[PDB]
Amino acid sequence: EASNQLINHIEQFLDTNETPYFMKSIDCIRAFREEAIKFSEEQRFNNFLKALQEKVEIKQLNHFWEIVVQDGITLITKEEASGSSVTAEEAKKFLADVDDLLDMI
Amino acid sequence: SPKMQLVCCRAIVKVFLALAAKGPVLRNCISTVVHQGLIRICSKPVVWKVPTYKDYVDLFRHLLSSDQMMDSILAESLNHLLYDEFVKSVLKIVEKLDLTLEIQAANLHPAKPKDFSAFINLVEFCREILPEKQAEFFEPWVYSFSYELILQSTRLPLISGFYKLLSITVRNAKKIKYFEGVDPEKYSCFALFVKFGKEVAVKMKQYKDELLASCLTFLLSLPHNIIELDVRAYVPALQMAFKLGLSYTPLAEVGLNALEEWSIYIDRHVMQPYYKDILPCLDGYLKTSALSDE
Amino acid sequence: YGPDAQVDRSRLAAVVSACKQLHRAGLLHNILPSQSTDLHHSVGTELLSLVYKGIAPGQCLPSLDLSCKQLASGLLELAFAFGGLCERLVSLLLNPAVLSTAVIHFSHGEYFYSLFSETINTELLKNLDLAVLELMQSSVDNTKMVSAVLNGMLDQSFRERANQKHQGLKLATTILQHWKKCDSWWAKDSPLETKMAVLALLAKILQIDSSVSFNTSHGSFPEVFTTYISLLADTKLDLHLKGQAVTLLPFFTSLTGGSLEELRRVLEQLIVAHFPMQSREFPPGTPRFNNYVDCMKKFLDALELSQSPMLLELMTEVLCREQQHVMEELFQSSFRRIARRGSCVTQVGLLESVYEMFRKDDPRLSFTRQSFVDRSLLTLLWHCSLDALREFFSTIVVDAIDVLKSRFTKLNESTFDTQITKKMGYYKILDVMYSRLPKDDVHAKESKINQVFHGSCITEGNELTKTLIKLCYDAFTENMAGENQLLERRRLYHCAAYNCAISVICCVFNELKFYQGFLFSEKPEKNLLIFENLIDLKRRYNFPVEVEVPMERKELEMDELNRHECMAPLTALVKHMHRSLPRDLPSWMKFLHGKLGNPIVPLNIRLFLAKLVINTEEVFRPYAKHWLSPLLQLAASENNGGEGIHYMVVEIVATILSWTGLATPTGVPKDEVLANRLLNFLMKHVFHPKRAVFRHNLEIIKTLVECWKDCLSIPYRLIFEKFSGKDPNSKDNSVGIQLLGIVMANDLPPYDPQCGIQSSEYFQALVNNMSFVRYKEVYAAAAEVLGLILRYVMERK
DNA sequence: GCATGCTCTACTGCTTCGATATCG
DNA sequence: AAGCAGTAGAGCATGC
Repeated sequence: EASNQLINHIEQFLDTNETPYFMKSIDCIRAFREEAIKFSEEQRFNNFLKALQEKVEIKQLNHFWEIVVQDGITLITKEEASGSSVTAEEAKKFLADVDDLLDMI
Repeated sequence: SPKMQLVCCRAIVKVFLALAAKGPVLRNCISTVVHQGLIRICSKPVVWKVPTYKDYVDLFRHLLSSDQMMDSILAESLNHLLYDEFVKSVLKIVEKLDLTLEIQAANLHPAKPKDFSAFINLVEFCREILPEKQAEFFEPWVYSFSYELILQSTRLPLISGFYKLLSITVRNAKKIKYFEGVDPEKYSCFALFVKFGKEVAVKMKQYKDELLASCLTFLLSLPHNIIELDVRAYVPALQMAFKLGLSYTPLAEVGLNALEEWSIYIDRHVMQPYYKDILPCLDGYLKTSALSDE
Repeated sequence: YGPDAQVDRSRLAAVVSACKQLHRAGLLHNILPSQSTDLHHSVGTELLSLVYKGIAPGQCLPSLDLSCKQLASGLLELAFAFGGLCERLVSLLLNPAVLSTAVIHFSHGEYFYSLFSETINTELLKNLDLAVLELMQSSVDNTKMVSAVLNGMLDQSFRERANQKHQGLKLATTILQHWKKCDSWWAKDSPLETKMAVLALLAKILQIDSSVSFNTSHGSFPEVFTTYISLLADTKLDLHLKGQAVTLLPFFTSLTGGSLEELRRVLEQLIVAHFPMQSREFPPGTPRFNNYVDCMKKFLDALELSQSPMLLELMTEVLCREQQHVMEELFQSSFRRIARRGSCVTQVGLLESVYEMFRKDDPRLSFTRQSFVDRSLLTLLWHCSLDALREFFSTIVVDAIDVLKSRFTKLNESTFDTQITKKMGYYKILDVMYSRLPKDDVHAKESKINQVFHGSCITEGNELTKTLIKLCYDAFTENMAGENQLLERRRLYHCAAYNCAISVICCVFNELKFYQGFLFSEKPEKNLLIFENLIDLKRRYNFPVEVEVPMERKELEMDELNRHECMAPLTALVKHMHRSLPRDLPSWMKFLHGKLGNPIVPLNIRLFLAKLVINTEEVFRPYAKHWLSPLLQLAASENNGGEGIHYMVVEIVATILSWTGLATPTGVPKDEVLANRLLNFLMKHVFHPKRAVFRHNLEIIKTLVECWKDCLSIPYRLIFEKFSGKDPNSKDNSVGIQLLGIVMANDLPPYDPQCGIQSSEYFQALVNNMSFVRYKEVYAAAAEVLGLILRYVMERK
């Protein structure tokens, strides 16, 4: 519910093409990432990563997409499951009569 | 509406009484609130729709005489403070407005034509705020107020606004029996009025209509013991007030009040050879016959 | 000090005036010489100590008389006239001695400065540099008192600028030279009152000084600039307190970049870190909404007082971010006060700065990019002076027409939306520029018509108007059949194109009927239309008789159809064509007549054209014979948008009843059966329980029968059914009695025998209401109707 | 936050009746 | 303590 409303807030943040709003939104999606690690909701995690990926790949937002591939915002890395001890390898292996008047004057 | 103006006034009294207990750090900010409000209500048009000074008179009347009907439930020591802030704001407004006559009194005109309207709004406002509740509050104010008004009136002679304020202060001084023993302040204010009466009496001979009525009203507001020493100089002002009173009824009122005060308090033999010309101009008022003047 | 000191307080004033006259003669020192050691005067410091120590009890609270204060000011002027005494007076001002009246505290130096304040300030301005140095030496010790004294000195030296204008700049320079001595004020973990005292001190300095806040020179600039930046960029302050560091941002929106980039940076951080999340979502009345509104008001004050692109761009971004911001009239008033300021160069800076907001790429939304022009730039262009509007025009001609000639991309909806929005915005800009420019510098041989071609030219000046009129006409006369992506955005684009066509034709064409060639010409055999492309043919319009909010005025009353953003310029052109140049109907009316009088046209077009005829009826009042059949057709028609006697039918029948004596519907039988159906419809739907509406309907029907009265069949069967209710507890028989009073009011008979009621039964159900003695409006109104009828039947036997 | 009627509710007066206390 | 006629004003709608 409030996750939905703040995802609308994040979409409004990507709606705004200013300078500090991008970092505000990447802080919000980092916060959503941390609380998705600590709420055991990996279905919704893959769902929102696909949501942002398909939204900003049917849209452009080239600068934020550059900071996505420059910081790292990607699908879950573990085993597409509820836990492992795995590094950022999955990030690295996934995304590396008018005619008359026209002269009658 | 009425009975909401009472609520607004209880609100303002509660604010002033709240910050009047906060020491003299905020007791200073009663003064600038009363001052800013007085400047605000004294810059209206001169007499949905626009209000004038006549509507704020009950506000400033309840402010200076109805702490008793308010504080005695609010869970004279504030009446006195608000009276002092009113008189301070009056002579502070007087010593700051620009009242200067420009050759456009042939056709003299105000250099500040907005400050002049503010001053005359202040005069007709203050004509009905000061005469109430004078029985102790004006008595330390008499000398300073009259002295400042006389010095402002000497350099602005043809004003018609300083004689009205001077008539107010000398009527308030007579209401509290200020000139009785005639205290170095009482004799100084006495001799000040003795000299200024003769100065206004000589300079009013050039004046024509409301300058003339203002100087006449000021001279006939003077006490008896200031007139009792120079009765022959003030008697023609009484004849001129009884003559101008046929068309201006307030001037007939101040003439009748002057004559009833003179005939009671001034001596019977200095008054005796002057009834031969004071009384014959009363015959214009006794011309009623109730025919078509029904 | 007391109530009887008048024989012993009269002599101190005398020796005070005596010693003042000695000091004027230049020999106060010779009579009263220094019995003290080096520089203090043994009499002067005794006087200062007397005045200072005699306002406090060492004896409850000495309340000053009116002359006690004036004697104290005289004693104080004498003490300062004896010489020296700046250091002891400053150390008396910064003294943490505490008093009490009866418990409240109020420090001794503060009360002393509050009482006198002006002799003290005149002294402290008389010996300046030692006062400021010894006063800012003790800034940490008593930070409230040094701020109070410096503020008093600074605004007292402001008021004396009519003679001592050199003193204020000296005091400002010396109070800036020691700005390191107040760096403990605008620090972290400082109380808010010292942070606000810095802002007040800076406000007074920047009021009295000029070349401190806007140069990169003079030395003191970095120390004030980091103070200002760190005060308005912090977190520990509050939003409405930080709003009071915005009212002196006028002094800083003139300095050239490098640092102006830093000022934009701290302002944008303040916006993204303190203002609501893009949609004014703070509920109105909470402590968040309050601080937001009072900060934005001071922000708009700063923008309107120091007009700059760095503030206009920022306030236009926050204005044009959502659908409607809270303070719309404030933003519009601030922009209207921005435009009309003289200085014909600095307006074009604002115009180019706010045009670049929607010209460039920076992709946000459709409404965001169109609101940059709509809520801000049109307001600027509609009030900027006429000379500053040709420079902006000449700057935008080439790129405008280069966008207007492009083709869209219907594969991808997003850039399609952006192209629609940009083309509509360009049509709006061209609309206003063609509106408020005279005809010579747009149509004769001038620099603007030269600047669409290369350099100048020799042509008579019609090389812009034609390529724009063809573009406008190809815009507002498109035709979709399978095209279904964005109907709303493209419909608004059609309306903007049509309005730009209006505003271009009302300027350069004046002769006879060049209006007709583009504004009122469709091609249904080629499907090249106008009004179907203008009006939304799907929306349900209401037309309510009664309203919650009254006075929906702009001027023409905006209801729902009257804010179509094409109705007001259409009424403008139609009122224009009446005073530029019977014969039955011109083609600019014959097109509307063929559009209005058909039940095969959509309904919203008929209601739109009807409201146009309503809003300008001084132009159809000459041709009222032709323009009364379709209006009456719409009034007495079947579908009108409401199930009663609504405002549209009230409006049509009121205008037509004004057209009496010019066209009565007694000529043709079509208008006669329309008038009869109109009367039966009005007499059926009268009631509407709000009694003023009931009386209004009755006055409508009465004025209708009084005006026409001839080609009408009174529906006597309906009136019989209206009063024939046999129920002695209902006011339902009052309606038939009122209609009967209406029809008896003019001349007309009761009971024409054609209605199958058999007059005995009719009149018996009429007179039977006399027995219904519960409400006066039944039996007494029935009695008065029977009296009128009986006078009638006696009158004509 | 005012002015004007209109309806209709609630009360009074009169009168009957019945329940209770009292007396030859 | 209830019927029964008579009235007066309380409370409310309404006013564009």
